[PDB]
Amino acid sequence: HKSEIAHRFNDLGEKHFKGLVLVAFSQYLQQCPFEDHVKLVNEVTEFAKKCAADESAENCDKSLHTLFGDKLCTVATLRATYGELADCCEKQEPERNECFLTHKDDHPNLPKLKPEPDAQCAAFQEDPDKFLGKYLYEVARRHPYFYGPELLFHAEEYKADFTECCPLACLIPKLDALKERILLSSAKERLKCSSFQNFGERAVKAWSVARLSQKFPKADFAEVSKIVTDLTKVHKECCHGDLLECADDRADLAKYICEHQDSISGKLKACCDKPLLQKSHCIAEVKEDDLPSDLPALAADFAEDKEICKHYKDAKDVFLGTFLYEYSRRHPDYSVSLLLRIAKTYEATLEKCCAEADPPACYRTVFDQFTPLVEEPKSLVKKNCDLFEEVGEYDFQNALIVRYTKKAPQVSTPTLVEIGRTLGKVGSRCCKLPESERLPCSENHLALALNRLCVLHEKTPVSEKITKCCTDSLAERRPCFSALELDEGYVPKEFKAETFTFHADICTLPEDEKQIKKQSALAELVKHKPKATKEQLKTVLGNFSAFVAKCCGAEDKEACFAEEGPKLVASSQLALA
Ligand SMILES: [Zn+2]
Ligand SMILES: [Zn+2]
Ligand SMILES: [Zn+2]
Ligand SMILES: [Zn+2]
Ligand SMILES: [Zn+2]
Ligand SMILES: [Zn+2]
Ligand SMILES: [Zn+2]
Ligand SMILES: [Zn+2]
Ligand SMILES: [Zn+2]
Ligand SMILES: [Zn+2]
Ligand SMILES: [Zn+2]
Repeated sequence: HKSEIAHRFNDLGEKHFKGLVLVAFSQYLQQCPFEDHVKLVNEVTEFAKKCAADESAENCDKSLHTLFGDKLCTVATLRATYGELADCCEKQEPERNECFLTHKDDHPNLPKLKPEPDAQCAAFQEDPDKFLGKYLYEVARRHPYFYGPELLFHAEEYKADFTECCPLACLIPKLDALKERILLSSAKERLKCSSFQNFGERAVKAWSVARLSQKFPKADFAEVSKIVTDLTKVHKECCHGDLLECADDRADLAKYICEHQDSISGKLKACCDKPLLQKSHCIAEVKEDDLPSDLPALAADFAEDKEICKHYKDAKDVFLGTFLYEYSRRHPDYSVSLLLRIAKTYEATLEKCCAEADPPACYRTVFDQFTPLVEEPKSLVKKNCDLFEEVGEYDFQNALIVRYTKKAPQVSTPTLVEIGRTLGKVGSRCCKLPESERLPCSENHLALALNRLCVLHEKTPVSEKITKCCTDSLAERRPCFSALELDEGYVPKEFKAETFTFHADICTLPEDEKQIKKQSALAELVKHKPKATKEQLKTVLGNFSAFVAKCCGAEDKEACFAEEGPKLVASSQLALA
């Protein structure tokens, strides 16, 4: 390609090209106002058009990283607003880009995007482009690793919502639903980027082999391998800020899947007769195909063949990749990480056994090594769903907050509350599902919440136990966290009465925000009395809840808090001994 920018502009079209460039700049530079970005986008886009007209024109042959980085490095008030990035701007490519990537903020702490129906409907109708641009901008800076094409898809849902409703109780629940999809989608992609960063491309491929084999059990190993190879490149590119290349390659992949859908899956038909953005999205979210009737017996190949040790030495990556493909397509009832743990156990067995005198007798029972690995997460999910269904989301979240605060009492209270609340919503999502889909739902979603915690820990490390669980092994991460008990080396956080002291401000809050305040106090209760049982803590929190409900129902709210509060604060400590 004579001009890469021209090529991507021609492939993607202007609207998508501008959208993706806006996303990319909003993620690299998270604090800049919407005007600093829009101007940069418009200027970049004008240059692309010029280059599309004449690819020999000066600067058109430069790399995307060079052009985009140079643009970012012109931004007004760079050192004051983006101290670390200004340092990156002294470098050449690709060092500069790598510097930009190293400095993306996963916890930027900006205001919650609260919907104002009247104000936004008014801004939408006067200038939709600006309004929809703003949505891309607001979400991108909040979620710096958000999948670029996915955000454009979600912007179009945002548009349909405002197009439908504006001509305001229509609008609020539509945006609530969309926000949950943004949260989930953001968490899924961040896991992919986190996997590249912390474990590498092999780990992302193995994860993808397992997942895609589950989704497309009809497809042969060549087809799955093909799709995994291409999908891994798409994510590598999107995770490293190469959003034009990422979008273009995602579009080509969707086309290939759809051209070969009879070979791949019967569920793709609904997806494949749609527009480019919608198509790629439906495929990424597609449900698992029905099991084929001709799935092969695996014992003969992987347990009983006499030349297995030779296979493992001569064509290791293919023998193991094939096993993972075969075992995964057969087990849609397993979580992805379980499948990965199974694959690692299979590999370790063929190392151990082949170094013995008589290997066949050794590796013959290899499938029986999987049994305890399957039973552990099955029991965990049964136990957590039993609790959820008994006590409901709020108390379930509370139990998880206690559980995780005991494991990592050095973690910040907002982080512990966030993660406990997220973990508890997994119950609501997964426990009601058909019984065979609970395990994959529960563990896969758990992987997302644990990765969020790990990502926050990269920025703000407080705990060696957390470091170990986050960095030792991607497949073993959930069981590593599950095996943590009360950190015995923790010295209890000192008592501050005011931490547990409530005031009449709580009464005006929305329900979820009242809960967060009480849940924060719950975390703090555990930090000061780490040996207190979950049953002690539930009772103490019950008493706090009753006290809040009483004084919020009072004629004089603050006199109630001022009278009743200090007694409850002192007595509650005696209950936690
Ligand atoms: Zn090229
Ligand atoms: Zn597009
Ligand atoms: Zn500026
Ligand atoms: Zn968000
Ligand atoms: Zn989505
Ligand atoms: Zn993807
Ligand atoms: Zn790149
Ligand atoms: Zn053989
Ligand atoms: Zn799910
Ligand atoms: Zn207060
Ligand atoms: Zn409440």
